[PDB]
Amino acid sequence: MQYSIEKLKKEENSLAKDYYIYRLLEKNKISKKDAQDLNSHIFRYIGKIKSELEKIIPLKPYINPKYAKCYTYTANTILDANLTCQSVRLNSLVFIASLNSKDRTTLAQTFKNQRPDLTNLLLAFNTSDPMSYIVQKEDINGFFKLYNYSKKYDLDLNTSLVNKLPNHIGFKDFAQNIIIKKENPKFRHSMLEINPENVSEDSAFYLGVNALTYDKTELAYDFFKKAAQSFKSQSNKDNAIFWMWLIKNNEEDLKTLSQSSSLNIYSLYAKELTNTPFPKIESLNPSKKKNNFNMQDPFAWQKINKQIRDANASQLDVLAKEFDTQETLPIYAYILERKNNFKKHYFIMPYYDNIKDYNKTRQALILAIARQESRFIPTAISVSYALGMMQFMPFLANHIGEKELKIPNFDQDFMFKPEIAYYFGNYHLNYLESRLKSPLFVAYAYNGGIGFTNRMLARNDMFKTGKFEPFLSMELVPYQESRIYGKKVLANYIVYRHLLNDSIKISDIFENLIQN
Repeated sequence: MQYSIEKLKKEENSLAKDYYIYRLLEKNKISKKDAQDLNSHIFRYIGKIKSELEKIIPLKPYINPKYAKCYTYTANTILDANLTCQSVRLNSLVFIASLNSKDRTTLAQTFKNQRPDLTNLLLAFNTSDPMSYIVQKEDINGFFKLYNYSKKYDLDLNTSLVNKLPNHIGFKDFAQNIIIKKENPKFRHSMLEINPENVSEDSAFYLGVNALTYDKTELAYDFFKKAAQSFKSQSNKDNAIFWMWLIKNNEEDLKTLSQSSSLNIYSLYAKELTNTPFPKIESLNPSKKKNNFNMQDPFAWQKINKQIRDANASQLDVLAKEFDTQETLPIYAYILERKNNFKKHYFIMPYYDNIKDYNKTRQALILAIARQESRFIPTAISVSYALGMMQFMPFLANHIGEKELKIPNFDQDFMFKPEIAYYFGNYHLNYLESRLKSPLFVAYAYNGGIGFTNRMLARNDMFKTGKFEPFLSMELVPYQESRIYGKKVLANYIVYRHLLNDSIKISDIFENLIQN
């Protein structure tokens, strides 16, 4: 089922509409005339749809009309520009780097009183190490502009300076990136002297991980304790309390972790170590078979999803009743997760007939991936236009569909069919498992590609033997999305194996992650 550009313009803006516009663009079906008023019909003007539309209508914009004259100057003529223009152009460190040193000295004096931040950057670029100059002034704003300009700068930072960095909004991403990428070792070592009083939440957590890489277990405990006290989400608290336990072995930490309302790998592990029963998994079994909603219509999902997200307690009860059917089970569960304020545990098994002939271990992995990828919504579409319950990108879907399986009249929109999604998911999971074995490693590869997973596993500091392994390595996966994805899919997999009466102990999974 195609949609022409006319039909699409009559639909509301969404990721579904973006997807169908992108399909027209890749097939060269959008003329220069169709493309004129098209920016206002795109929900997320980023990535592939933007670069494709810009081959048709290339946009020169956007400079602010107030500062238009300021962008006519260059490095050779900046001293002819008025003071407002000079200051605007000095926002760019590349521009500052391009200036000659006589003109940097001149501008530095011009700006000493009213903007000493500019003065420090100007004079810093007259040296062979701008980072060293900015560090000596303890100019915190300048430090972050330099780091964003270039990641190669690396230098030891003293106690006074590192303790000022956390007050800047850049700090969290700065600390995480250098820690998980294992870059800027002098910055990393310096961050051992940040007082836990001065950090919180994610920044405290990563400063704890950093302390562990230098075997500073006492500093690590203090950071993780601060993370546990300050974290918003119960899931992140648990992650931090686990580390508190692993380092200092206090049984009250483990007990607290075993009694957590969040179902995650850390609370599940704590329950297993204390002989606490497996948590209660809700049971959704609607008597009503079907209703008038079309689960194969991606536009209807975008519409109903926005209703659900932007609704009061009263409207969620009406929606709950309407979608309490077998045909709409994934929507029901979606509504109930928001109706109960994320307190209860929903692990549905929809369109089960398509997977009941696989072994129960494979069933659980399929279900665990699907739960995380789409919450079982058949027409789910990601921002990169991954499609259906198992979130296949068009390239992979066409390779499997057209070349490998030779399906007649295959179109990528077949990924919206549960039968096809599960089938292809099984096929692709088969390929990943034969090479990787652990369901955790499969999950990393399913999300980030087998390329990066093999690169990570080929390193001699990842998933090898050690005091805190494999738990330390799970915190050092070099992409945030993949670190998180793996933890969640692993918990899902444990739960689904339990519901299917093929339980496995999570301690066995953790033992199999250590490469021998």
